[PDB]
Amino acid sequence: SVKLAGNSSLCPVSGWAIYSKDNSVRIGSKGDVFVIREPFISCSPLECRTFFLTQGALLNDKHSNGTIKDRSPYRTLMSCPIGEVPSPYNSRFESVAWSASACHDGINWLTIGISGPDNGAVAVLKYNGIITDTIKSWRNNILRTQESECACVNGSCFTVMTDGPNNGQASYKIFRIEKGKIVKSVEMNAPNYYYEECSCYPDSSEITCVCRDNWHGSNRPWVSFNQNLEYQIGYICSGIFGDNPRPNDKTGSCGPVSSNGANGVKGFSFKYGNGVWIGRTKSISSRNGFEMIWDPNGWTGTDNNFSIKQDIVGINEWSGYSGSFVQHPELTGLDCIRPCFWVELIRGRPKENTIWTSGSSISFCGVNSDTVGWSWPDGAELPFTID
Amino acid sequence: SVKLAGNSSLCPVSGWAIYSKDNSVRIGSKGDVFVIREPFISCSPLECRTFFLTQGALLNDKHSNGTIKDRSPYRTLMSCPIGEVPSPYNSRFESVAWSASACHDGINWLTIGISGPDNGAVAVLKYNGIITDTIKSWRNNILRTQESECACVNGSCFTVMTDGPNNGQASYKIFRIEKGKIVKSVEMNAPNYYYEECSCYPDSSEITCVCRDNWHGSNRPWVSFNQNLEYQIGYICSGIFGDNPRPNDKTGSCGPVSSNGANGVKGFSFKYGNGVWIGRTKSISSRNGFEMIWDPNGWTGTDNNFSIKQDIVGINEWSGYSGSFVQHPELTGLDCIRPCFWVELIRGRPKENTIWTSGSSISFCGVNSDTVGWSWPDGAELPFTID
Amino acid sequence: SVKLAGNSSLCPVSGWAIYSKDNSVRIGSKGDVFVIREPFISCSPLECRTFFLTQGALLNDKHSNGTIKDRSPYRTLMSCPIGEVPSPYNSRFESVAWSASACHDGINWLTIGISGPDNGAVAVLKYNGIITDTIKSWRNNILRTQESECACVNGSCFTVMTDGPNNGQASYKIFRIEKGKIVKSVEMNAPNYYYEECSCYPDSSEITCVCRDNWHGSNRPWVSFNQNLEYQIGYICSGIFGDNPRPNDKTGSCGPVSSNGANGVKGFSFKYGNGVWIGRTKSISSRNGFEMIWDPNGWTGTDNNFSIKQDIVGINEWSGYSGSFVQHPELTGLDCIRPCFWVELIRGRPKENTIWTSGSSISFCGVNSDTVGWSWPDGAELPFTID
Amino acid sequence: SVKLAGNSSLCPVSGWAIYSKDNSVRIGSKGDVFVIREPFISCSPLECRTFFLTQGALLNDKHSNGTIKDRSPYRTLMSCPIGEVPSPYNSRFESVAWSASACHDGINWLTIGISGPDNGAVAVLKYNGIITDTIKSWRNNILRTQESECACVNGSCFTVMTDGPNNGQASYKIFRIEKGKIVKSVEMNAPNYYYEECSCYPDSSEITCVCRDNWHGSNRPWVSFNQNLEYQIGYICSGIFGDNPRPNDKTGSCGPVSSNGANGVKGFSFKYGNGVWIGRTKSISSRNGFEMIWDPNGWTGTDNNFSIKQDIVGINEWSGYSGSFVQHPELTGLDCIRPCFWVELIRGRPKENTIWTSGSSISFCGVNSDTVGWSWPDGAELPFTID
Ligand SMILES: *[C@@H]1O[C@H](CO[C@@H]2O[C@@H](C)[C@@H](O)[C@@H](O)[C@@H]2O)[C@@H](O[C@@H]2O[C@H](CO)[C@@H](O[C@@H]3O[C@H](CO)[C@@H](O)[C@H](O)[C@@H]3O)[C@H](O)[C@H]2NC(C)=O)[C@H](O)[C@H]1NC(C)=O
Ligand SMILES: *[C@@H]1O[C@H](CO)[C@@H](O[C@@H]2O[C@H](CO)[C@@H](O)[C@H](O)[C@H]2NC(C)=O)[C@H](O)[C@H]1NC(C)=O
Ligand SMILES: CCC(CC)O[C@@H]1C=C(C(=O)O)C[C@H](N)[C@H]1NC(C)=O
Ligand SMILES: CCC(CC)O[C@@H]1C=C(C(=O)O)C[C@H](N)[C@H]1NC(C)=O
Ligand SMILES: CCC(CC)O[C@@H]1C=C(C(=O)O)C[C@H](N)[C@H]1NC(C)=O
Ligand SMILES: CCC(CC)O[C@@H]1C=C(C(=O)O)C[C@H](N)[C@H]1NC(C)=O
Ligand SMILES: *[C@@H]1O[C@H](CO)[C@@H](O)[C@H](O)[C@H]1NC(C)=O
Ligand SMILES: *[C@@H]1O[C@H](CO)[C@@H](O)[C@H](O)[C@H]1NC(C)=O
Ligand SMILES: *[C@@H]1O[C@H](CO)[C@@H](O)[C@H](O)[C@H]1NC(C)=O
Ligand SMILES: *[C@@H]1O[C@H](CO)[C@@H](O)[C@H](O)[C@H]1NC(C)=O
Ligand SMILES: *[C@@H]1O[C@H](CO)[C@@H](O)[C@H](O)[C@H]1NC(C)=O
Ligand SMILES: *[C@@H]1O[C@H](CO)[C@@H](O)[C@H](O)[C@H]1NC(C)=O
Ligand SMILES: *[C@@H]1O[C@H](CO)[C@@H](O)[C@H](O)[C@H]1NC(C)=O
Ligand SMILES: *[C@@H]1O[C@H](CO)[C@@H](O)[C@H](O)[C@H]1NC(C)=O
Ligand SMILES: [Ca+2]
Ligand SMILES: [Ca+2]
Ligand SMILES: [Ca+2]
Ligand SMILES: [Ca+2]
Ligand SMILES: [Ca+2]
Ligand SMILES: [Ca+2]
Ligand SMILES: [Ca+2]
Ligand SMILES: [Ca+2]
Repeated sequence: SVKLAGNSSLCPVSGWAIYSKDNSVRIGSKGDVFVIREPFISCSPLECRTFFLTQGALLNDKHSNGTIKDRSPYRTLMSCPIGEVPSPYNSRFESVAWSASACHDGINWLTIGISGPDNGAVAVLKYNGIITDTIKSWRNNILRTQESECACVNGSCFTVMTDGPNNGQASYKIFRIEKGKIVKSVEMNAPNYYYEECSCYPDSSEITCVCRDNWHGSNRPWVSFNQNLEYQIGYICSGIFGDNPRPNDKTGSCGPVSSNGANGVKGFSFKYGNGVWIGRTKSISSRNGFEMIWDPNGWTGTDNNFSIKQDIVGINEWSGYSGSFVQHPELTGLDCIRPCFWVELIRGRPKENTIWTSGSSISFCGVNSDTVGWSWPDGAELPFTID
Repeated sequence: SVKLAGNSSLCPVSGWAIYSKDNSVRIGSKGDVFVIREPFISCSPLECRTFFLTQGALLNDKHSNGTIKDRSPYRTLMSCPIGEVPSPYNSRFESVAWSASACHDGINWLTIGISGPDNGAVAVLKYNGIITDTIKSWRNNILRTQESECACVNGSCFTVMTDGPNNGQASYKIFRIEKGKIVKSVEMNAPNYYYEECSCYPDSSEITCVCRDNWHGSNRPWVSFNQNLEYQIGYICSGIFGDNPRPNDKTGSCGPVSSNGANGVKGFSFKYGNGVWIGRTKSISSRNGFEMIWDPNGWTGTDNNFSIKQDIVGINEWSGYSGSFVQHPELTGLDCIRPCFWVELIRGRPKENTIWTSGSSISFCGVNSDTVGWSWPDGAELPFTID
Repeated sequence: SVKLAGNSSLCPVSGWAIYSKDNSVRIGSKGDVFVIREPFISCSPLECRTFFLTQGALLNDKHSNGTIKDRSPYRTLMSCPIGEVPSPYNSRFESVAWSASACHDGINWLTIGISGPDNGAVAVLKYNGIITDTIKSWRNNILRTQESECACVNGSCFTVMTDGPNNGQASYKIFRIEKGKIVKSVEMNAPNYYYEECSCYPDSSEITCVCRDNWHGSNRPWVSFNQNLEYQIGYICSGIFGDNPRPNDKTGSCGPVSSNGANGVKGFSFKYGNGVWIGRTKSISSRNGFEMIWDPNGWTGTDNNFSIKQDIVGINEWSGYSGSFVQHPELTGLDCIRPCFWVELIRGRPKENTIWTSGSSISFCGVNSDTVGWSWPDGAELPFTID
Repeated sequence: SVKLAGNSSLCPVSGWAIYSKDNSVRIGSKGDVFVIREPFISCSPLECRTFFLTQGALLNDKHSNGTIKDRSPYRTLMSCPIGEVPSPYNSRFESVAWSASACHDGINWLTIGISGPDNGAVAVLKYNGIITDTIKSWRNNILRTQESECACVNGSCFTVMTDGPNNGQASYKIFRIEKGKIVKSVEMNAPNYYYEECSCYPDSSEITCVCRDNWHGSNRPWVSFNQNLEYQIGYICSGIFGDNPRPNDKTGSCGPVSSNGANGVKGFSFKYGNGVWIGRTKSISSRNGFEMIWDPNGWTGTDNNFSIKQDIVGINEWSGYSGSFVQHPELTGLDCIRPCFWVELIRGRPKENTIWTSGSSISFCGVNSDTVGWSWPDGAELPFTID
């Protein structure tokens, strides 16, 4: 057992190969599958796992009612092997949680589970399933974290948490965690910026996060930092806007794009010098479709020109949250950190006539060999028996 | 593989961080979940498991009828990983049992399962799943034990069993067990005391148990002993009465408090010199709510003053049994024995209009970092389809 | 990994401690549990397992219809951990089989599964799941074997199979198997005797089997042999008759007792010099009740006097097959081979108004510490939804 | 952990002993069993697994509707232990796929999953569950592969893929794969031949495949090749025609037999010098029955004389696909590669009046000990509740 190094670069990729699809909603029409949202994938040096927030209820049972609601004492962070449906019979218990993160440092799993009331929530940190630290809300307004993997470099793992308003300026903290103990945190000086639900990855010993501006930005904010939590900030400049909702593509900005800026969706992007791989919905107004776009000057340039598009989910199909995950050299035998991504395919409320809301998932890994666009959608036929 | 030392002291703690929640009754509305009661948690040097007594039946199935009944030949002691629902598809069989204890000595699991008739019950002891001893009823009146983990120090494990009436003086025995063999037993000289369902923990090579007085005490009796089973006895002095039912808080006693003293509920407390952490129900009269209370002179002092109260379950929510469990240094890497506790959230009879009685659970570990009070209730909507 | 020695004596025992109960039928009212019959228990140097013949169907589903039928192409030998319900989600596949045996030599599992037509069935032998030998019917009349564990001594495993009429003289062969290969077999000279469904155990390097005389004996036949398959034969002499059906207890015989001799039930007994532990039904005419009797001169003496009786299942409750299993010193750390037993608790046809027949199980291990008689019955309320 | 040598010859065999049967459709009537088709078996040096293509849906649930359809975005390659039903609670996820292959090289599993559109499908190759390559459609017309195990020799694994029309000349490529990376590929010069759904096995360091001619052959084509992918081609000469449909047996041909030659079924055969073991349907016109036939000159001779026939599934029972699988010496301890085979038992559309199509399986291993013919059919009673 050895710490992941996290010191190689991101592998450059030409397209995305499908890695997993779980068909959870399809299978939960009959089988015992958790009602879930906020899924994400994270890997150890030996296997990849799907992490997700349960509702403490199964699909197609009465306790699925009301599950549009984000935060309750019943929600738990749990994990199963990638591509398997999340069921009480295959799922490992991680933490009591209505907001979460997790990541493996090479030696053990770190899990971060936020529960408690909206005015003073507490994140419980676990290393190898043992409680190792806690951190309490510091603005008393829904302490919340990534809903995707935290990032590890040389035995330290890093995450971002936000506390405060979700329709205005909030507070954003970056954390360095070692064996599940917070060893350093910094509060970001970021006036007129808004960060939430960061998708963070390691690249050459430093962390880059792409996040959700729920306040006033239809492009995505980014923060990058070193092991000492010295950070830089910015927004993705590309006029290929990454949030949902958003405007039609036009000239972008290196600040927040106010047009259609309020509200948002968790997502991700990968930086490659001045270029960017952008994952986004296909709809500008709802969580429908998904596509990957390579924009070779999109990190720093404001034009709406891009070089490559790869379809993932079709425009008339439900999508949802998306996030980054990596596969480190210790897992693959490669010489670079491999970028991958997952998409949550949300079914039910508020868009469909059900009592419940739940998602399934798809994921892909970046390759340089041949790939193809298609649509891999959820596939479930709603409503269900219980509706 | 090495014996747990058990020679460090209990970690002083300032608050309780939430560790697990299984949502078993919400899930068993559709999934295949055992009807259970009397769960408890116990840990090895590698993992924590939930142990429970099934009723040989699944929730929402006709065999769950009459599960108010305590003792039958169908009841079995099983276990699963902490925070998962108890299902036949994830559950390890331990013993045939309608009363039980279990604990791991660092090398293997000890399990204690009592079955057979009320007038001649037999505890079957197993080590690593092999039967290694038996002990038979010596008062022919419901031989019964902790319904929580036994306690181990340096290769020896310890438990308490009771035999006799449950509305008067009974007989209380203390056992030393090594590799599943009873190596010593003593009968307590405790006239006017009553002890059952003891919650016992190791602390500086010695055992402390905090039990239930079902005869005439609304404070909790305690017994502590060394490896030779030389023991001392008393009741918790605090005016913050620990049993349910009980009177409102007032001046306490260092012997049994007869007011509201008949009947009771399994519980626990942790001793820290002259102070005490008390877990108890929030209602004085029924199994509702739960809270933890730090009384810095409550072990030996009789006033009803205390310094910390942390909410766990809201007063209008169903409560039940509670018990201690520890995490040893061999598991955590800490220099002290970490105290944790679980709470059984009972649903169904006699308080609700169902044909069945079954419980879910929640657990908490002691920490010194920030924590928050809240309510983490069972969450199921009764009645169920079978009712 | 080392061969079981099989050279110590059977442990002398004063009574029987309950080891397992699975509540299969109760649990299969809702959950996914196999329809099964002919269960049995067998242990490796590390765990004990329940082996059973499925009907290729689950309880409370329509394909359970007609499962009174013994032999079909759908029946499979499968195994799960002891005390767990046999479910498609916890059961390991062993062999296609409508008659079976299994046993662990200390290194790997041997399994023996008979399938094919009644006029030319074939036993498929597997060692660690790999086909290692076959043997075909030699009388073309339902080749059949123990329906309980084979017995191992110093790397060789032994079993008995029968072929021919079930209401008359048939043929009986004994086999020595090494790494799943038959290395020697002999056909017994046993005129006027009948052997099937043998319960065989090792004791001081030799094998003793107690079997079912379906032709004309209400006491049990026995055959014992050394590693060379040199054998001795006889019937249990005790007037405490062991089969079902049988007469009421009277003077026994060392030959087959013809009174109520026809038909039978698989059973077991353990020899201790001139004495015998007899397991049997409590009813003389149907498979109801179960009891363990120590008769100190019952192996060779014909009187109906015994010294000890221990109730297991009460007279008005369904029972069924029973068999021996052992726990070798390599598993327990004892200096003797420990005797144990299981009882199948048959539910459904032909005695009850259902479409199906299935069993659950209980088992016990022999001890010298205190024990108690009771009744641990199946517990299921028939008929079921499907009926 | 060591690479499978693959340098020994195939074990000559005299008959087929039954190895597994899952009863999946019978079990799926109540249990949580995937709708599947195109199952196959493949073994490592430690265990044998069944691989299968799910339809992303369970039996007896509405999502099973329309599962006659071959290719969708929901279909996934998963695996479970041989003889267990494929359930989401015992199934390992492998790949997103509507056509697949898998094999173990002695160190890790290679999996090949083709998904995406008919005009541009991509095979995703994984080694130990990590994506290691991709190959994309080169004729834009349903890239498709074996639906059975690939074959490995000394650390290289080999498969066959087809792209083009399924009613005319297509293009056929052979691949060498090492640690999941394509290291060589060749396109076959095979005018007037057609190959798909190849059953390929190793034998004396070389690969033999027997395939399906869907264009104009009612005998089966074959291709054999060495590690450098230098190949030879031919059709099986026997007048015992192996495809389905086919004409009645008569004088065969060493090229494609046009009579009844369009259409087909996946199958297999084993070469032993100039002789062949042929598995085929018993019906000449639909997928009914199964039998094995040893024709000692059938590889190269055109007569319809043969010497052994062993019944496997009766002529009035549904059969389907069949394929080879091997057990290497590293798994068995033998001095030769053991031949085995599986048969897919298809139920539902198009032959039965259901909304769904799904398969169970049986499997057999070659032996030289005694064996028997019989029928081991699927056994389910259609229609189901969902129909
Ligand atoms: C899905 O859930 C909604 C919301 O219900 C609320 O949350 C649930 C999980 C439960 O804890 C409910 O107890 C809780 O009400 C269900 O709508 C609700 O239905 C109930 C009874 O069917 C309504 O009860 C009424 O309440 C009013 C007071 O406002 C009384 O005057 C009435 O006499 C009656 O008691 C309840 O009002 C209603 N809640 C809302 C917000 O409309 C809904 O039925 C459920 N759907 C299914 C399929 O279960
Ligand atoms: C199987 O699928 C068919 C085709 O989609 C279903 O039939 C359709 O049902 C929808 C829902 O009401 C109707 O709007 C269409 O008129 C139907 N089309 C046809 C051709 O019938 C059918 O209900 C499905 N069966 C199940 C069990 O889901
Ligand atoms: C707390 C504010 C935040 C942004 C609006 O709400 C999130 C939005 C969500 C959404 O936009 O789908 C779902 C998240 N589960 C929720 N997070 C929490 C912690 O409740
Ligand atoms: C036997 C007396 C005892 C105290 C009154 O009953 C206990 C009370 C219980 C209770 O108060 O909820 C549940 C326990 N399962 C039961 N124990 C047994 C062995 O049945
Ligand atoms: C084959 C004769 C034998 C004795 C009558 O039948 C057995 C009796 C049985 C019984 O008495 O319950 C059930 C067994 N499963 C059956 N064995 C076989 C192989 O079918
Ligand atoms: C694509 C042509 C091919 C031959 C007609 O179809 C196959 C026939 C099938 C069949 O004859 O049963 C089922 C296979 N799953 C299908 N393969 C794919 C990739 O769809
Ligand atoms: C990265 O870290 C590894 C492990 O410490 C080290 O061997 C190597 O020299 C470092 N950097 C690169 C880019 O290879
Ligand atoms: C990684 O951390 C270890 C332990 O703190 C330290 O010795 C080492 O210098 C670190 N490596 C780098 C490249 O910072
Ligand atoms: C605890 O016991 C261990 C036994 O290995 C011993 O080494 C040590 O002296 C003791 N520790 C404390 C904290 O007293
Ligand atoms: C249900 O339980 C009651 C006792 O509460 C019992 O006496 C009654 O007979 C039971 N009903 C069934 C159907 O088992
Ligand atoms: C613990 O037990 C061992 C073996 O019985 C003994 O040698 C040792 O002295 C004990 N340690 C203490 C601290 O009592
Ligand atoms: C059971 O099988 C019998 C015999 O085939 C049949 O006649 C009967 O209707 C079936 N019953 C049920 C409930 O399926
Ligand atoms: C055990 O078996 C081996 C043969 O494998 C033999 O050499 C050895 O002597 C045997 N022991 C006895 C006591 O028979
Ligand atoms: C097997 O492959 C290894 C590594 O390529 C090589 O050393 C060896 O010569 C090969 N064996 C044969 C028989 O070709
Ligand atoms: Ca926004
Ligand atoms: Ca651009
Ligand atoms: Ca009391
Ligand atoms: Ca006080
Ligand atoms: Ca008889
Ligand atoms: Ca006698
Ligand atoms: Ca053809
Ligand atoms: Ca021929």
